[PDB]
Amino acid sequence: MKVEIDSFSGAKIYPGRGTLFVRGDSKIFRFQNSKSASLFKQRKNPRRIAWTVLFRKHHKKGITEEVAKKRSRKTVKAQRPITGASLDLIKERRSLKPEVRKANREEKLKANKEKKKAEKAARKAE
Amino acid sequence: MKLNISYPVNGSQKTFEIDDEHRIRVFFDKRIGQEVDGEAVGDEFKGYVFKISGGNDKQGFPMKQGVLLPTRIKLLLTKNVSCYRPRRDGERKRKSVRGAIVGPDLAVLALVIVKKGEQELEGLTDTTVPKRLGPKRANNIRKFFGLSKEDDVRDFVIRREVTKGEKTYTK
RNA sequence: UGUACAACGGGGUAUUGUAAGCAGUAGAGUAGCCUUGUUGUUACGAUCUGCUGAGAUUAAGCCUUUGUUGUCUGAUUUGU
RNA sequence: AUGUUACCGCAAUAGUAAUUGAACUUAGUACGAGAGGAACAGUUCAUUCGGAUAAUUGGUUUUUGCGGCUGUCUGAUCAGGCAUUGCCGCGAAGCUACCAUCCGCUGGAUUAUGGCUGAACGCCUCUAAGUCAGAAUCCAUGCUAGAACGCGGUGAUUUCU
RNA sequence: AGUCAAGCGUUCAUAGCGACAUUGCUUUUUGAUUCUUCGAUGUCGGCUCUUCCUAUCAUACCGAAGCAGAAUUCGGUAAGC
RNA sequence: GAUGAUUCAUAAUAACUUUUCGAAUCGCAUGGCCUUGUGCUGGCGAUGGUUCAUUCAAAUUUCUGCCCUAUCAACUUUCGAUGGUAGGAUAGUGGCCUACCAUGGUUUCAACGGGUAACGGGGAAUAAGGGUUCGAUUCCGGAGAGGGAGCCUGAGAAACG
RNA sequence: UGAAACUGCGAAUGGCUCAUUAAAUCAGUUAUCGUUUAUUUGAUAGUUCCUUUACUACAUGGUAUAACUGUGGUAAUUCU
Repeated sequence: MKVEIDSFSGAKIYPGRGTLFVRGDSKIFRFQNSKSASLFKQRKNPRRIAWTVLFRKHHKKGITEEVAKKRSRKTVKAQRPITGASLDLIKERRSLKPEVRKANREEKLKANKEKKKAEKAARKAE
Repeated sequence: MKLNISYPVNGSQKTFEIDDEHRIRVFFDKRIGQEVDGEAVGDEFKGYVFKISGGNDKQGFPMKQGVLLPTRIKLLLTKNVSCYRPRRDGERKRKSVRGAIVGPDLAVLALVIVKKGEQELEGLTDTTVPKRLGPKRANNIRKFFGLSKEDDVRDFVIRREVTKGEKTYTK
């Protein structure tokens, strides 16, 4: 067995109890009882009918289901290596960042290097 | 059914071919983004907690988030949206999908881990895949490393050594 | 003169579809007020929303009662 | 009316009921040159008829139960009256429907007919004496009523009247 | 519905038919008659509903065939249905 | 200042804007001033960008011209037909659409309706001249993607590879 | 040097057919003082910090996301 769901009222339909209807477009409806069935043939709207589950959930009655939506308070949390970076040495270079004299000496090296570069280039142009 | 579980920090992922139908009735009537019990699916995941990322049902039509029903439906999808890539700007298209509630129609359910329990997992936590690419932007390097405003980011770059013959180079 | 019976009451089960009463910075709009608001205030106004799956009916041939109030010797006939 | 009264029974007699088809399988087998084309057993269903029943579905609705609607009357509201049960939707309970469901028995003697042994008629023959199997038949099992002049078992049998 | 059997049926009267002749049955036909009924028996059909007969259409069991099978024809007990 | 002619170009007051555009783009060569430095300047280009003009377009639009039919003589206006006013919509005028108002507009000088083996034209066949017939078909303009309807992207589609 | 992918353009041109359509298309001829116009072509943004003094990097600022890695799902799809 199964316990299906009325099209109109939205009520559990235990086996045998109730009717089934098959419209020309092959849509299969179920009705627990002739109340729901007769109303359907009258072409009523369940959102307008008061005792139906559809009205209940559209007018927000018995709303103890929902509370709120959760949110995670953090970051991706993965400072992993790039397969060519040696994560150990990566943290090592982060610690090597203070006393930044290396890049300063590289700049001082490259400054005199750029000097001699322009010098020899100007010499060749003459 | 199957559980495609993933650990995003380690970047690891593995499929698990699940049976024990009552130990998956717990998964029934659950939406996307919802969190169910590690012990209920498996004592190997006792204490663990996941987050339902998504999944494929039968006939391969994926689960879309947000539709909030279990039966399959036909939506007029568009760009910047899951389950359809447009082959032209402006091209909308009607495609069939499955929705954001879990039921017997599903075949594979995709999960992601948010907390690591007391015991250990074979294929997720003991391994870790690297970052396929390094940061191509100056400030991305600067804040990822924490250096300064002036410490010559050009030489703090990542260098990935590979050999053509015996000549090796970082490209 | 009793796990007695009955009449009311309670509970359940059902039927119907959200009672009257109050309130609303809800309401097509329309008249009048002025310190012309920023809910301005007042009069009228179907209908809507909240209390309210509320209210009503429920054995008359439904079920069940730790409740209440009562009732329980009138007539006639019968012999191997 | 059988002494009174009550309970449990017997069973004379009378009535009687179940009926037919399809499909699958047997089997494209038997049979037939081929064409075509069966049957018994088994299973699942149906036709016609009967006897009940209302869980479900449908109908019925004076539950005048709940709601709504018109006209009018009770100053207005609330709540109601009247409209030959005012009208509409729902409507339990009850009744009811091949419009719903369930159920519808097996033993003996027989006809026709085929036989067994067997003479008359030294053979032969179902028959003459005897005897076997055999039908929707007949009679019992079962079902209905129970002679109001058919019967049985058991209980209690009146007082200071 | 019988008796007889010249013939039909490829051959053969009878599997099935059966001319010419002849013997019966029934009263569901229609005549013939005028017994009862003219001081009145309500007069056709249909509807409804029961029961009876068998001269059996079907169904049960059988017999015969010019019945290989299928289909059919003749006949028996049978009016239960 | 121009115009055939403007409430034109254009300028300035007073505000509106959720605020448009006013280069965080790219390639070569790398050069000069010295206050001797990653100091300041500097070239040839590509991309994109607000406005205007231009160009390739596009859309509406003035005048004239189309086959056979009166065995089609009245057509249009319900529910836009003709105009006016106002507004919406448009990229823009405009019944294009809406509200109100006036009752107009077309017609024998062939309206309107029917048929068409009708896409139109530049042209093609045939001839002294006049002309008759054909023209789907290489070029120009239309329409369509099986019939209809709708819409996204875009400067440009009511798109059908 | 260099596939794939993001981006930017183009895919509205071309090509095919002649079903519709008889003041409609179309041909010549006017207007846009009644409008849109990518692209080309020529010109064209000293004025954008809004208690505009610490309110803020301008030798320059923030975010993915594809391609890819691997887990994959349908019988099939230029499917995801």
